[PDB]
Parts: sequence; structure tokens; C-alpha cells
Amino acid sequence: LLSDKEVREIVQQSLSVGNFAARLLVRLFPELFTTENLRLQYNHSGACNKKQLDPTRLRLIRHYVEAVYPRAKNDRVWHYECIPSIDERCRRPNRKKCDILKKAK
DNA sequence: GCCCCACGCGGT
DNA sequence: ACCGCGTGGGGC
Repeated sequence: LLSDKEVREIVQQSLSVGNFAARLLVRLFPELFTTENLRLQYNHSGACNKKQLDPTRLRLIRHYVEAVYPRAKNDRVWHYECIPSIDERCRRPNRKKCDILKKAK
């Protein structure tokens, strides 16, 4: 639960509605985005042998998304732009692979 | 370096 | 067909 001021401040910095959902994810799930990087054990559905993000916080994220971006009320926009960005955010690595290969030399 | 997003691909 | 992962081109 976060203020209207803070939601609009998040909208200011997000690039697309997918990134709005990703940012609301990071802000609402600060436990997973410490240097512990627990995010790498989670996704939005509980698929691919991974733990499932808090369904109710995810619902709140969708609430804010469909609120700011009304077009998000279609499941075909949430399921196709936000939850892919949410899962990518939870899973994306610290160091890129090719960057790790490049720092070898 | 951080961060975003498109995208081939393999399991379902 | 669909769905999520690993991955890298690339803007900042």
C-alpha cells in the first residue's frame, strides 16, 4: 500500500507500462532485491520449479497498473507486457554473461 | 556499469 | 501454441 504521490513519482521514472509493473515489483518486494538476490528463486506464477511471488502484492501491482494505464484492464495487456517484465526483473542476472566472459581477459 | 527489452529456444 | 528462461544489443 503506497500513496498517490509515490505511485505518480514511480510513473514519472518508468519507461513503459511493463517497466511500471517491474518498478512496483521492486518497490513492493524489497526482500527479494537485497544483495542476497532471493528474486532469482521466484517468478509470478510459480512455474519452472520456482517459488511464487506473493499473489496479493501482485494483485496490488496489477491494481496500480490498470489504474494509471487503463488499457491494462485487458488480461491480454497485463499477461503480455507486465508479467513478462516482472519475471525478467526477478530473474535477470547481476553481471551479464558476455560481460563475465569479457572481464576474464 | 545499470538497467531495459526484444527474442531464440526448450519444456509443457 | 504457449510460456518462462537465458542471453545480448544497446540506451543511459
